[PDB]
Amino acid sequence: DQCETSPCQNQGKCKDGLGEYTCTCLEGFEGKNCELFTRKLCSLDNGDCDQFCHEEQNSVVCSCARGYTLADNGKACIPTGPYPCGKQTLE
Amino acid sequence: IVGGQECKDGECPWQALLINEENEGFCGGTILSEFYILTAAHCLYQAKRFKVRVGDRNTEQEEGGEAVHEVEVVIKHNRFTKETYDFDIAVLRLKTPITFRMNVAPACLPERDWAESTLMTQKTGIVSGFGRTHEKGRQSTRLKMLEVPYVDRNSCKLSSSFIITQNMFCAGYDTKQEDACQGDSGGPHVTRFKDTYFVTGIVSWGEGCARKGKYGIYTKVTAFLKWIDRSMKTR
Ligand SMILES: N=C(N)c1cccc(-c2cccc([C@H](CCCNc3ccncc3)C(=O)O)c2)c1
Ligand SMILES: [Ca+2]
Ligand SMILES: [Ca+2]
Repeated sequence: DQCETSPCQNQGKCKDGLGEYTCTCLEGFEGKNCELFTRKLCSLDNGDCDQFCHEEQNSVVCSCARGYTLADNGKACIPTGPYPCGKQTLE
Repeated sequence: IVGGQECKDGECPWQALLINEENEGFCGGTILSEFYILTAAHCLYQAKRFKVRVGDRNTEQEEGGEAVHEVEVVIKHNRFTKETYDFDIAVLRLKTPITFRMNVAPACLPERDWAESTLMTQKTGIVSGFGRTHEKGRQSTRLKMLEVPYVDRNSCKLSSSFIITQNMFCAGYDTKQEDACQGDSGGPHVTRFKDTYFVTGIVSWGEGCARKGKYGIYTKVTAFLKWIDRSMKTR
């Protein structure tokens, strides 16, 4: 019955749990009912990039200011040397 | 700086200071790297001989922790216009490499397209310096900073008695008693994104300081990002 309503979207799979349904999202959809896109362009949250963001074929590509290397996840920027730019100083 | 407040330690580390023959600071700058300093072109004509002092945070007392560097070379924008102050940007290549440390660190240079959409569209920016604390007053003892709201070109231009070229932008308040001032010129205008500070403007000029109806004018660094990298790939 929980799934009688088929609350899932984008071809997700409803799976009634203990006392609540569940949606097992397809590739690229998320949220309780797979009603959200996991893919976001630079317009939304900077595409999740820590610094520079740009699209290339409808796909986000992050980059960092010199003195930084892009994290393996393709979003974060990691300061290579001791005093990276743009950061206030500690100690 | 008129209004605002004094920078806390290691808070405005990309602040350089051009000192004249009398070791009197006369302009600000922005540390771009261990060798290059961003400044205004017009500042290149307000001292017969100048050096660059970084790490300095109180001009009166020699706390230390600072350093004076000799300018190896000066790269001014070949289009600088003394009457309008257009193309008011410069880069000075130091003779000795700055040794980054607490209070001495560089500010990031953004990517052109991204800056215009993600930074220049922000509500405010940060300008700092040892300039004057009032139009008539004297230069401050310690390094100061100020959060200045970005102003729209139209409003900016309608308020100016001088032409506002596209190589310029406004920032500050209409009547709120806060703004940059003489001595802050050449200094940094920074915009923060996810806790990283990116060079967004150079203190160029203004009609007075904190004057009702008017704002401060800065050099749109985005128009010169390609120019800067060029300058920065020198001797
Ligand atoms: N409020 C600010 N944001 C601001 C910031 C830095 C400097 C000044 C300022 C204040 C008073 C007098 C002068 C003069 C500048 C003389 C050239 N004036 C112009 C005006 C229009 N186009 C080109 C040049 C000075 O340098 O002493 C500069 C104002
Ligand atoms: Ca159930
Ligand atoms: Ca000092």
